[PDB]
Amino acid sequence: MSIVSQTRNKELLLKKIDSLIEAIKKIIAEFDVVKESVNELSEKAKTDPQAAEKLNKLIEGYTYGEERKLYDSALSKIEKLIETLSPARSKSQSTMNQRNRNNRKIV
Amino acid sequence: MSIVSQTRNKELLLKKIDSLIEAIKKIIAEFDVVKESVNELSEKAKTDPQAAEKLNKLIEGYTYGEERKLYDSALSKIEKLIETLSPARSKSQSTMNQRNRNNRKIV
Repeated sequence: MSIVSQTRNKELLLKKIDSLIEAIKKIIAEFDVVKESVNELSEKAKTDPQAAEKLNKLIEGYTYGEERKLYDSALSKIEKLIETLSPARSKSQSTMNQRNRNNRKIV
Repeated sequence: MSIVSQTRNKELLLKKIDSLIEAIKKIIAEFDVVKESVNELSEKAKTDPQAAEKLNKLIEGYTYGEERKLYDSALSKIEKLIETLSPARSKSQSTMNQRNRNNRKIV
């Protein structure tokens, strides 16, 4: 029944990769919209001292966005996988490429 | 309450992003397995004329695995998203960024 194993495995990874690109493509789209939203919002909040403070801390949080940085680092993870799928600039040498340096003789 | 919006959105993409790289990690694993599987299977089929013919067309299909080629090209779409989110290496301007072989000497 190997034939059913192959079909099940194939469909599994198929859907995983299909949705994979879909999700990522959506992320870039959402980010663009959010950035535009805060822009217009700041313009409206500027007409109020209280609102000004609301956006003051909001933009600050965006700057120190550790979570935002995590998303960027997520794309970096994918890069390593790509390099694994396609070495290209392979530095894998079958030798002791440690590059030691002693010197300075004594007695 | 906007706080519920932000929290729901945060967990939504945060979870889908970490799982995203996890799926890709599994993809490369299965790929390696399939490669070894066809190798072992072909050698086992070499001991029988009937199995040899079955594996003859089987390996043929794997070599011309349009599905395998599809998954490969899928990763290429991901690489595009990377350059789309953060070009850096790319430089697109309204000026002629092509440097033809001209003279341009100090005269």
